[PDB]
Amino acid sequence: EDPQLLVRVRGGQLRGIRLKAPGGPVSAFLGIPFAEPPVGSRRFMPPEPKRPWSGVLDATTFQNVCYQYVDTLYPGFEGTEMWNPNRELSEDCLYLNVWTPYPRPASPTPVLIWIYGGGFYSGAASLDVYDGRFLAQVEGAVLVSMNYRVGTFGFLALPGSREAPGNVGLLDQRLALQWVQENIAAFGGDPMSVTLFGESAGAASVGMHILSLPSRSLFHRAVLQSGTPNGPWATVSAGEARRRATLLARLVGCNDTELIACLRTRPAQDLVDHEWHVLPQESIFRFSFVPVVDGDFLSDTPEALINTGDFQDLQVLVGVVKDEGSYFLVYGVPGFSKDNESLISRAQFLAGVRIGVPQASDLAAEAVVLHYTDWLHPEDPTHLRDAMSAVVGDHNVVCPVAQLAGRLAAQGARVYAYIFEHRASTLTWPLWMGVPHGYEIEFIFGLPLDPSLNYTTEERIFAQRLMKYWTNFARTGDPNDPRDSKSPQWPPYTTAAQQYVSLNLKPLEVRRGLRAQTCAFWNRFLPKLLSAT
Amino acid sequence: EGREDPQLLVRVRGGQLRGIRLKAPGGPVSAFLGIPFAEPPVGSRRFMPPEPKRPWSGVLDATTFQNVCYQYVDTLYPGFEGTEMWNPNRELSEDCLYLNVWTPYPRPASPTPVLIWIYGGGFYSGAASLDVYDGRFLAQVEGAVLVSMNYRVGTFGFLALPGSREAPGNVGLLDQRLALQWVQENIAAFGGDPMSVTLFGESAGAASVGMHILSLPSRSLFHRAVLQSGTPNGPWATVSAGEARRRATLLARLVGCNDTELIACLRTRPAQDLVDHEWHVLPQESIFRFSFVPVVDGDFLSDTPEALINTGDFQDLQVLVGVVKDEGSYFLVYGVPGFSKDNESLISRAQFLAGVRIGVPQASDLAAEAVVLHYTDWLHPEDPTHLRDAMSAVVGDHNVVCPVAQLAGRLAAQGARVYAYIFEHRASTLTWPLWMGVPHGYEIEFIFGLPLDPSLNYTTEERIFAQRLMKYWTNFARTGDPNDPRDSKSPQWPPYTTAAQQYVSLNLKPLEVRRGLRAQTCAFWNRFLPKLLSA
Repeated sequence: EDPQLLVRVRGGQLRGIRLKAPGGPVSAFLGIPFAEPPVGSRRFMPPEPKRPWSGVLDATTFQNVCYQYVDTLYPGFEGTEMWNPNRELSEDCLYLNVWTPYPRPASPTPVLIWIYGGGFYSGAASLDVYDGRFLAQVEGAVLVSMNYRVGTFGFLALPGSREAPGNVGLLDQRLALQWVQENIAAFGGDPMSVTLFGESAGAASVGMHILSLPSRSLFHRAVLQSGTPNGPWATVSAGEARRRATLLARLVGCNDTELIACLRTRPAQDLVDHEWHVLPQESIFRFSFVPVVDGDFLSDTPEALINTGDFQDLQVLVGVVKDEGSYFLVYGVPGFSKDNESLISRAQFLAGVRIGVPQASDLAAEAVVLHYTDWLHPEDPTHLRDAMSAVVGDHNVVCPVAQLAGRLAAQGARVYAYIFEHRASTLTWPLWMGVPHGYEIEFIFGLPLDPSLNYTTEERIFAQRLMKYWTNFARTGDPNDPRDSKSPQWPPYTTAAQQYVSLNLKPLEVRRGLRAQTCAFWNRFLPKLLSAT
Repeated sequence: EGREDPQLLVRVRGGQLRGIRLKAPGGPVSAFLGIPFAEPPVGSRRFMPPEPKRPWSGVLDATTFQNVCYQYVDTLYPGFEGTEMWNPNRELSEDCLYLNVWTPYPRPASPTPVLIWIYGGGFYSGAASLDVYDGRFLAQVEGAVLVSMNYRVGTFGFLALPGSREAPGNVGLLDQRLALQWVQENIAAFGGDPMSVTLFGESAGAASVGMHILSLPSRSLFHRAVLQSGTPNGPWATVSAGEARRRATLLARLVGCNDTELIACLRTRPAQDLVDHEWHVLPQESIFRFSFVPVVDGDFLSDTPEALINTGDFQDLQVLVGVVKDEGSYFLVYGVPGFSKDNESLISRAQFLAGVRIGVPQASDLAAEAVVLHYTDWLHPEDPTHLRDAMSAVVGDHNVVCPVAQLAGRLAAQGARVYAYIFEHRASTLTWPLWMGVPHGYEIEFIFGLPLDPSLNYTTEERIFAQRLMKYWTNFARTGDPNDPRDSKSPQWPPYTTAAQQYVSLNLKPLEVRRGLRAQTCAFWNRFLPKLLSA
């Protein structure tokens, strides 16, 4: 009985496991319950705090993955399996994980809280890419990750009702944040230095905790990688949530109370069966059950909240990857496959655009096409294919990010922006996808530091750099190495200079304006065009 | 006859002419100046199509330039050469239908290719007698026969009550067409080859050349065409019949006036009254818009130039087209607040948004927003130098560069051999401020070979450059090809095609080939903007 692996938290005792990181041991406490299982009558309901427990709770293993749609489009393929649940699905999934240095840190250590992505419809804190051992060992970071409910279970709302108020997945996250405030000192973490980081939907969640007052007292700094609370996919209005919920209810055989009670009688897989059948149009990068503008968790729309908010005492790190949009094209755009080169035609391109910008009117679609055509090579299939990718990435990720960065900087935040440009050598997606959504995570988490994983030596040094930026940022609100010179420095993003860095194998390079002309198009012009039907 | 120069007496269909032996740098040239080609369009003939000049008796003296057509005279900047060089240099008179011929001296033994110049001036001004149109250098140095004509401008040339008998519209175009007919019948008397006639013109002259390409009875009158910084398509070169009716009747009101009664009243008004009210009939505050221009009459112009270029067959057509680097800069000092020839014109964002409304006067609020959106540099959106240069670009692109790209593309796609250029050299003698770059009109002196005159203060490089340009133009007139057939040690000028969209830079350096004529931006003006006016 190793006394390093034995911790008393507020609800009783836990026993972790000593894990090996390539340069030393780490204490890991996996599968800690932070809420009552949200099962039976508790489905769709806010999480309640976990009741105290007798004896020593075994926390040496990852708990269950929250009930979710599983992707089976490319069965056996690593590029997809790596995001698939690696534990039993269950509605009983409200658990978090803590990695700390071994031995338990001497003084209060900065805490990183990871929030996974998965479109608010999938994900799990137990995936190998979210493995907190590397950061814990190399950097002395206390690293936390929680499961939160996804899909209908986490986000189905009948806004206004008491038994399905929506945003419960975000409340799961907030409760895990509360848990950290109350308990992380026991692990040698500093509750007074908590940095959220998250990718994609995880990023939008981090943004939503930024924009929701009760969350603000639970962390001090934030990192949003390839996603934002603003933009076309991260939220829906009360009306559209109600509509999708009633439609799903109809699709499975089902007054709010009665309707919600009926939905609670249904096996989990039944809800998931019809999850993907409530979307208002054929689309990509659009998701059925996502946080809802409820006037409660989100007091107004994200757009409204970032425009008017005060962000004085807040540091934020935001960024995107080089090819935010490639990935998604294969999941519903005619002409795209991971197996060939998807050299598309002009006509496939116009059709791709009605799918990538589902809300676009004919004129809007036209504007998009006309903006993204290379008029010197209007028929060239490589260009059209790359363009389709860019449309999807810009509209859903890069431009919402530029907008967020701009508003936070204007309204007092310290902001650092990046673009991630290194394609992992081990990647199994084709070359034409470049650096797809999500392929920076393994680098930030430190996976190349595991010799068994066959990353190059350059990649292993790259990873060490990123881990340093992220944890420096966690420590100080500033990603720059606070004792180092001639690097050069990563400058803050500002609305005037618009400086950001490229993250790749070469040293930091400062660039200005994040797709500045094209995001002017999405962020300023396109709204005007749509606000005429 | 008896004691005078035997090389200077020529007969044409209307009678006998005496010309003048003129000095060019490289030797003498024959000039026949102020040959009448129409009955003076005066009195009851104002607004009416031209009638051929009734034959005369005796020897007409053709040794001096004739009257300039009645027009507005720019007085914004007195003493200033930048404006003066374009102003009438002969008496203003409604009696102005005269043309000019320059030929080698002595006159060529075999039939020589003919270049016909059609001047610009927005359809409200111009003159074939300006120094920049002096045909002597092309005549002396390239052995060209050069012809230029006065045609009626402003109301006299373009006021229309479409449908009517007494003011049908497009009569200035008809003045031009008559001089083309005069060339067909009479040019061989000067050693010109009526079977090799190239039209060239600039700005409205270019638009004019374009209308002749698009109007059947003009087609048989020339073989090749050069359009410099102007097109018949685009937002300023034509008006709808309805709009010309609107402008003509408003003008009539302003001067105290069925169509017959109205026109008859207009005919009793002194010329100067018409000119004085000319600028008061435009629908909006604007630049690069002119009150009386060619009308889509369903006659001279059977349909809109856009319609006709989109659907026309241009099998047999060789066309050279281009633009200057800074088409827009000139116009900014006329009607855009914040702009001056006397300072750097560093404007504010607000003066930019205002400038765009004036420069794109036909734009809704959404359209103007689109223009502003597209031309803003989002890295430095408040930067006055950028905003100044974007304002120029907006005006240039919208009125000239994109219309030319549109023209070149449609013409190429439909059989034409099209050569394309961007002229990029600023005259060392330019008196406009440096910010204006290479403005509209400042290629002309080069193409006409003025730098060859030692007394003009051009640099040696400019003298050599002018000669190059004259060779391009006259090779093109000779052969339908600007390239020199022997000397292929020089870089070649490829045709412009829809596939490759090639054009060349004309500057002090040897030809450089570039691809895409503002391809992205012109996609905005030509493909997108129209649709934003259908919503």
